[PDB]
Amino acid sequence: KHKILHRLLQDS
Amino acid sequence: ENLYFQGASLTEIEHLVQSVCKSYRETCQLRLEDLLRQRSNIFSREEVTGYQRKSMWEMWERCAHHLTEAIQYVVEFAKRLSGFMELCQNDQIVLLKAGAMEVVLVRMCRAYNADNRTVFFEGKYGGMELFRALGCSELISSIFDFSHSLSALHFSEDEIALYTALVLINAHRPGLQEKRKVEQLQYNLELAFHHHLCKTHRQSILAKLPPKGKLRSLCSQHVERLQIFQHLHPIVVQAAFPPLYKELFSGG
Ligand SMILES: CCS(=O)(=O)c1ccc([C@@H](NC(=O)Cc2ccccc2)C(=O)Nc2ccc(C(O)(C(F)(F)F)C(F)(F)F)cc2)cc1
Ligand code: NA
Repeated sequence: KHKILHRLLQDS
Repeated sequence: ENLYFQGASLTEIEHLVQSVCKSYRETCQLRLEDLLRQRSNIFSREEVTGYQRKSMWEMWERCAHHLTEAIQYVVEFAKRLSGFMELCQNDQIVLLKAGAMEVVLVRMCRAYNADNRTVFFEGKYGGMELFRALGCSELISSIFDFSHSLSALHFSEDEIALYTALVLINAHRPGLQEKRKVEQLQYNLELAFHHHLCKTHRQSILAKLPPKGKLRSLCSQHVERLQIFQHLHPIVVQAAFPPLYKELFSGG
């Protein structure tokens, strides 16, 4: 259930 | 939300060419000059044999890590692309899930030397025989053929920037909630790419670009071969494949 994209997208 | 979600003037399209080229330059991962200079650094017969002697699972893990590193640069490219961060999160994820690997496959032609059919991998150039331990010869040969065909176009860095922005912003991807917003952004990016080709007298490449079905076939083959490998070494995938790679290609 890995969800990394959300993290990369929100990391500013 | 963004100027490029509506009709853009010629001056706005000129600004877009510059913005896309800048976004690409800042996220290209490796410099073209660095890849070209390293063409003479080729794996020896001894080094090729060593890669061939690696286990199937250790070679899959190394390639999944290298692909994930390339994908991370594509996610940054997407974030820097005019309009992308103004799309909803559902759509940003739909576009990256469908398009990040396609962009890496296009970018890979920069690292492919058509003169001796080699690719830059782990510090030197090697032929498709370097990857024999993976047990997916058809997929590797298909990726090398694709890189060979793109190499024959002699793309400039600005052409790759504009072509990859379009590979990513595809309003036909299933699952987009704001399809009309993506359609307009895609239209403006198409105008930017075609404007650049017109200005540089390179419109002749348009009929030579690969059909969308070609990139789709490559991505489909990659997911199919990963499924075969995962059935053989399930714990290698669970324990040692990168989480981002599993999110994109094996449903998490
Ligand atoms: C894609 C962006 S760019 O053109 O800037 C760019 C090209 C090549 C690499 C290359 N850098 C490494 O190896 C990392 C490094 C370098 C030096 C020492 C140790 C480590 C790289 O990652 N190659 C590479 C080739 C081929 C593959 C396949 O997975 C595929 F399927 F894509 F072709 C493989 F199957 F052939 F393995 C997977 C990966 C990185 C970036
Ligand atoms: Na090339």
